[PDB]
Amino acid sequence: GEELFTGVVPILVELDGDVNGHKFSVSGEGEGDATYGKLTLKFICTTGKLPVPWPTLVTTFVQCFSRYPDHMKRHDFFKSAMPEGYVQERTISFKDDGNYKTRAEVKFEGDTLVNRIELKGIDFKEDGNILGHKLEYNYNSHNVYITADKQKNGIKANFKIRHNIEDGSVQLADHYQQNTPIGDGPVLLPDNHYLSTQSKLSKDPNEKRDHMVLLEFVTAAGITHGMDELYK
Repeated sequence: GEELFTGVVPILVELDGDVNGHKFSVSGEGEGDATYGKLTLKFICTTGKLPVPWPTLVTTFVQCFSRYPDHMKRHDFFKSAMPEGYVQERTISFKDDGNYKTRAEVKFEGDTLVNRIELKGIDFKEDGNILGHKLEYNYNSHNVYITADKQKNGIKANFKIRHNIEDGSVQLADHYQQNTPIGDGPVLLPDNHYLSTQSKLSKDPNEKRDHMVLLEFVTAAGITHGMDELYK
């Protein structure tokens, strides 16, 4: 399970979306190195111009690449579900605007880790920050808290992403997330903890299609009192 992530793993991301009548598709490719919690991914809109801002799709576009420190090995649900994979479902509610409903399956196809996503967008304002592309092209860091879900054999998370807006304000995107294994093999159900994420957005100067370059680092954290005792 975890042994599938000891080296660099090629990643493929595929999303099909429909946001207020606008149908679109995105393909992403890169690689993950879970030993450093490092993701390098480049996304291309294969249907033309993206109808929503790129930053709003960052969370939707593979937490199995998070760095789980050795003392937290027993809490890494995402890798324990591999190679069969897990389903990741989200609702993302944008304050004073519409919402996304996403469903993804993340699993290995051979050596490639594949994230296949369906996105539906509803009730957006045609003049709002999303459909109006009024978000800044950047991304803040966040701590995502993970909890187990015994009765559904998986985990859940909820967190509020802060998106910077052109006019100086901040647009909150409230995420509710649920992950469940695809396989029937047992998986690690974690103790409460969090994932510390940082993301940098950039552009490829040679890319003519609408696109996003993403560099991301994720580390699991929060289980500390045991280690701290060693240094008293």
